[PDB]
Amino acid sequence: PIPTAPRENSLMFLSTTPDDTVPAYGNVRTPPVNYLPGEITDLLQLARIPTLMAFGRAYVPYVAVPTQFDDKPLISFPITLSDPVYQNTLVGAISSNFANYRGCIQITLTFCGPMMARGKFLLSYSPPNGTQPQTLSEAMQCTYSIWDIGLNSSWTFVIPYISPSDYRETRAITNSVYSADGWFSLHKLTKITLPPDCPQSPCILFFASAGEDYTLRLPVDCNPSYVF
Amino acid sequence: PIPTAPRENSLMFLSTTPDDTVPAYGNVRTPPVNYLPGEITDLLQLARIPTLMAFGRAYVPYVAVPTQFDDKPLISFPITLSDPVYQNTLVGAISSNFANYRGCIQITLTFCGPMMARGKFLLSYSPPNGTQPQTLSEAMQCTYSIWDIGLNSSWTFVIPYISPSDYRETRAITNSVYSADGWFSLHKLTKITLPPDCPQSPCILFFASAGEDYTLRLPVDCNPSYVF
Amino acid sequence: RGNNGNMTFNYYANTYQNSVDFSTSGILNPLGYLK
Amino acid sequence: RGNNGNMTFNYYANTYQNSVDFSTSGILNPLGYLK
Amino acid sequence: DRVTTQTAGNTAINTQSSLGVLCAYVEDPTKSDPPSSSTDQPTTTFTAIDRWYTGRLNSWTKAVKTFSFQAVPLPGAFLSRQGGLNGGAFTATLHRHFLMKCGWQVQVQCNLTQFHQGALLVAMVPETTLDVKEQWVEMSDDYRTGKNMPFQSLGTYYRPPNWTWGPNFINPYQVTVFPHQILNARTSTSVDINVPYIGETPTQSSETQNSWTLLVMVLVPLDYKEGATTDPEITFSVRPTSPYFNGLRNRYTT
Amino acid sequence: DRVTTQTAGNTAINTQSSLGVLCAYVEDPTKSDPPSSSTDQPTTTFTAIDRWYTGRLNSWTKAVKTFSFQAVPLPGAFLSRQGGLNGGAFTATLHRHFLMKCGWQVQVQCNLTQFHQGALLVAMVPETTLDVK
Amino acid sequence: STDNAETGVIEAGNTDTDFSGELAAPGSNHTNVKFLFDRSRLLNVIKVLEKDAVFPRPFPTATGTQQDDGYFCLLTPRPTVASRPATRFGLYGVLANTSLDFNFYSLACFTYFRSDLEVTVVSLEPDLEFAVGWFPSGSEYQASSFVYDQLHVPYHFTGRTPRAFASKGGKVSFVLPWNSVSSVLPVRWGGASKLSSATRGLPAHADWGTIYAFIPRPNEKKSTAVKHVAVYIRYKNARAWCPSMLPFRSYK
Amino acid sequence: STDNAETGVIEAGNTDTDFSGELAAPGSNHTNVKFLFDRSRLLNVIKVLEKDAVFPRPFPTATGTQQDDGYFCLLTPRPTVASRPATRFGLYGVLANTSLDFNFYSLACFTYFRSDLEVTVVSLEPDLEFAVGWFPSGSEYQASSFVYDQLHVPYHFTGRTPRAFASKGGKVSFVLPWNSVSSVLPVRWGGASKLSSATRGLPAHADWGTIYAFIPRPNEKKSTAVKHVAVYIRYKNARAWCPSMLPFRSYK
Repeated sequence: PIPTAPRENSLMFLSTTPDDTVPAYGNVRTPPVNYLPGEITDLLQLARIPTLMAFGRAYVPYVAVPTQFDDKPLISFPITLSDPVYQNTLVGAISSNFANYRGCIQITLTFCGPMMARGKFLLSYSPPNGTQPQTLSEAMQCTYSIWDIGLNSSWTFVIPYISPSDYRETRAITNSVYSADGWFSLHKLTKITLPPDCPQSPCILFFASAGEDYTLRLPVDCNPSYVF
Repeated sequence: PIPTAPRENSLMFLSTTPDDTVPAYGNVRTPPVNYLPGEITDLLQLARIPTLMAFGRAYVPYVAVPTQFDDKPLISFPITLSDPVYQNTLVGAISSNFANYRGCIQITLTFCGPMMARGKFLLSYSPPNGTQPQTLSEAMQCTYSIWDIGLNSSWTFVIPYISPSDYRETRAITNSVYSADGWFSLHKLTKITLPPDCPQSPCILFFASAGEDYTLRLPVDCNPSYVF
Repeated sequence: RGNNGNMTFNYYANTYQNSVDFSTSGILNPLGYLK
Repeated sequence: RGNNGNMTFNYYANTYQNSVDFSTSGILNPLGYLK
Repeated sequence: DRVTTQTAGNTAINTQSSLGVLCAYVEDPTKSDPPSSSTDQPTTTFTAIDRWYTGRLNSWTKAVKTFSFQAVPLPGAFLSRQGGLNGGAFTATLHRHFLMKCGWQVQVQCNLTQFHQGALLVAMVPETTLDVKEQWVEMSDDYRTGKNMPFQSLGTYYRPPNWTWGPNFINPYQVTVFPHQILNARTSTSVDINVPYIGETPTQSSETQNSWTLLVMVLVPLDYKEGATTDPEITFSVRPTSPYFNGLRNRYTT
Repeated sequence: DRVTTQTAGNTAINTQSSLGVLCAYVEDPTKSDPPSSSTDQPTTTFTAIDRWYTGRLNSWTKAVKTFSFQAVPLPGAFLSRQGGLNGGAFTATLHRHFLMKCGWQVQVQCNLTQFHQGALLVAMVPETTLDVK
Repeated sequence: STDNAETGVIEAGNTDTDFSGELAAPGSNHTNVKFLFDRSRLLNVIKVLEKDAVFPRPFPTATGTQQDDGYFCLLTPRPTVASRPATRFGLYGVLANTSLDFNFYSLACFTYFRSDLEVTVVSLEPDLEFAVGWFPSGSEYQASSFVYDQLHVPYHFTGRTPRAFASKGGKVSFVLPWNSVSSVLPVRWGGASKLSSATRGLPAHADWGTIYAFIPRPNEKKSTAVKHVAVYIRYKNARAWCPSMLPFRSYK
Repeated sequence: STDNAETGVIEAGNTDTDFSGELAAPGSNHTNVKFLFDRSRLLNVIKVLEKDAVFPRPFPTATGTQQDDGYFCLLTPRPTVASRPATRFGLYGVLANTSLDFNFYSLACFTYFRSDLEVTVVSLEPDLEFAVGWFPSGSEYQASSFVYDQLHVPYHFTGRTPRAFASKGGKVSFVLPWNSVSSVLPVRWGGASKLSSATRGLPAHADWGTIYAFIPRPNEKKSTAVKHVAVYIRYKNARAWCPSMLPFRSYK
């Protein structure tokens, strides 16, 4: 007999022990699954797949561009992965089941107007300031890129990972700088020039994918509110 | 199954077991701390930093030197690390959280009079006698050093480790020879000669550091009286 | 290897502990190719 | 090594038991230098 | 010897009673690295900010008691222009960057005479809130205990507790654990301290951080026979060593 | 082809109808030397000013006649903020320095359509006083 | 950068694609399918058999049928109802026992799934000595009793399948293989399990089996107070195929 | 010996520097930071959840807010109040739960600190079968309940975070990593965690997380007597930076 000393946490069920348990019904040969393609190894393979965002004008995956508009962002949503423009993206839904993120959010646009439409947009990203930038001059002073409408119908804006910490909180409980990372804003630089007999107010279809250096950490309990 | 025999102290929480416990939330990569300088490895790195003593004349880090004084020590405090002249030194505060000390207490002075002041002081240390030595003749017969006031404005008196035991108690509960190690006393040998138009009663600013062979042993529970 | 911190010793065999398929005799790839 | 009397055997890995930093790719020194 | 001139950019400051520069915690605290928490290219040092910035500090009189201190935040004195300390192009770079990471290099000048006595404790103190709510702040029992440090009010739901302690206390007897030099009236007219960047993160916000606070504390009160120069003026010179500005945006508005 | 993006600092401007950059008088007009009339160390380019500054200009209508021009001084439009042209840290560096020596690089955007006609002459004109009343 | 989303493939870019930046160093790998699903979660709370059961009769069940409900846990992350597989998930005649794995479907962004199942059965009653039976996928519950010394002992004390006996206040934990005849579990399914009169989207044998808890005393020692027990499951060596959707988070 | 203290550096001398003597042989090394902090001590006494909680609302909290107090232990040596980080430490409307590590700050002569935390939860009640939850730094408590067989079971029985179940009369002990987003813990702090309307000296996420103890029975089995539990913490692999002060021992 080997003298052992069992610890204080004996006979304890911890739900996430990194360890196996006793086989009750072993020696079972499963049917092979070598016929199935598309095996997922990591869930960041699917956060990198761009999915539609949602925008309150009945929520809408796109943004219509009105022919007369002020010196405001045409759409502007905060860089917080708990914001409802991210609830039904595979980035913001997989990230809502974790506790940290690290890396670049990627916003892809798709101009869904006619082919005869031209126009330029200023895609800006502001780090968290005291006040959200609204003027085209204030959005010019941030991280921006001008997208020309032409033969190619997309522009993948990559939101930089600007953070005081190596990880950021993926849920703004208390709305601090460790969870809210500023604002993305779409201004129209030059107005959209259409010929006669073309539809007014074209639509920019938004996407939200993960960058190639996007990372998630600390799996948390789910929100079961989808099933209610 | 391995036959073990668990001992009499099974399922016991001992607060200072030299042993680990079960990881609940392992595989966590912390942010690196290679950017921070000044890493403390041992707390005797900080006991060797000289900090101010305190002297009852509203307690005062220094000792004023009156122009007429008797054949007494100008200040004299016992060599006991629980004495209130040591409560707010980093020696006497770190040592109050242990149970033994071994090595040399170091008293540094700093003459904070004018540059025109001269004078000599007799810095004496008595081993524990039946009666504390008061006369300059009695302080001369002990361990002493004469400090001349001049261009250099300090004198680091190193109190020797004279002890019947290899360790000494750092708290005089019962005031024995294993805890109280005699007296340090500052006499003025020759009076301070000032020119006209110089301030009377200059000040000797005291310090208390640890020697290079100072050692502490047996960590004890704190005194929580600072928070009351 | 999953949520398994054991690096030392597996008591049961791989056919008892796990369930292996029968035979019929880092780098994360894309899930769609443009050809 | 801290308050650790174990010299023989660590059951869990160093990444499970401890928490190691990530990479970005006796003699007690003084805490202040006079230069 | 004791005569050193420290050139930094277009600025050279002199002392003829130099005690040697107290380098903090390392040999060269100017050696610094870019932060690992920011992927953008940082703004390193340039010759318009690689210089000394000289501000005044309040005069030291006979009425100033023992342990009565006076605190200068870094870079908090560049924002509020404490003591006429206009930061020039350093503050102009700091209001436009979200994070900032630098060590400092200070020199506090205070010329006494051979007929004066007294001592000042010029120290660089990490992570204190001594600028938060006289010419000199008095060492009361609230400062010694941290009892008066800023706090969130618990509201009317809670019984308001007897606040008795805070970790941003000042033990006035242990201020020589910091990178310090004593400005004795009989040894020197100025002291030099060089500190590196420290912080809880590899870089900290420009508008909020107080990773270093310059602390000038009276250890021995000023005394002189009358006819001598009354109330000598304390001044300080601050040089940022290796700044790594990050997060360029518009100038800071509240 | 005609699709070029010109990155400068944190600024990238795009065109899909590029005619090629008209370099003036030399192959690389960006190659420049420090002035010989100043003994101090000059302030060369840094990444906060090595960028494009976009300002508006007044609209072009049918009522605008032939040879009717519109002038933008350099660096005079950075001082007065002509057309909303805030110069950022370039104007902030320019107000603090007595002398300044740079070449420029301009791009004037004006999108017409295939049903429009007309022509603009965008030119860099040396040493004129066309901003003065 | 200039792209076309109508391609159907968009490359995941970084900061250095358009702007001046760099790659973030990859910190963790917690999105690993074999790691992220390898943790216990509450599947179902079933009741403890004090006598032999009558397994619930198939749908549609008419009134007056004396059967035993809320006793069997059909081990699936899919919606179950009345210890049988469901397609719609419902909540609140007889109140039917419904279960759904809330943690699974919020991260079941895939179509097919296969793992070994680690079942842990935790008592929800003070100091209960219970016993857990199990019978595989496509098998059925043995429902009668045999008399041992004038004591009706049910046939779910014996069998060639696992019966795990707990101590008083102890727990039960054992890992189960992928025992189903299907190669993988359909998280989403579009077919039918029969040629005639079948329900669409309802797989026949997508489960690791069925468990039930019982009290290890004969039927004469049946009490009156109903005893409940909780079922925790862990997916060991989880593999996922064919990327798919996550449920619609509403905006109201 | 002849020195200058205005230098700021004073060399630690021995008996042989001025007098005739020698060096004492170095006996121990108990002032080692990794050793001296690697021992358990009582952090806080919190109460045990018998139902689902409502986490305390942020400061300032007004009257009439139905929340649940004294239930959550914010794992920090810094002063906490009402399970939230504080700057001032207070003691004695609702009496707010304050905690401070008395053993830490009497030896926290440094500015920054980082360790792995070993939490031990000891019951202060006779023969208690409790259960300890934990959620990381910068995370939040999940506060609702789900009905399993007409029994409200709270959502702090499940999750992807540790829930350690004790035996009846047993204890709970597990080590936690440095999970915070900060590189080190500020023992003393001078900054603010927000740009606008923030408190000076109050770090946002300087903790190893928050624990809470709960009874592993549903909300209908809620008792009346309030059950207390004690929280012991040990700093594993403790590292300290930037020497600083120790608190003012008064002379009265």
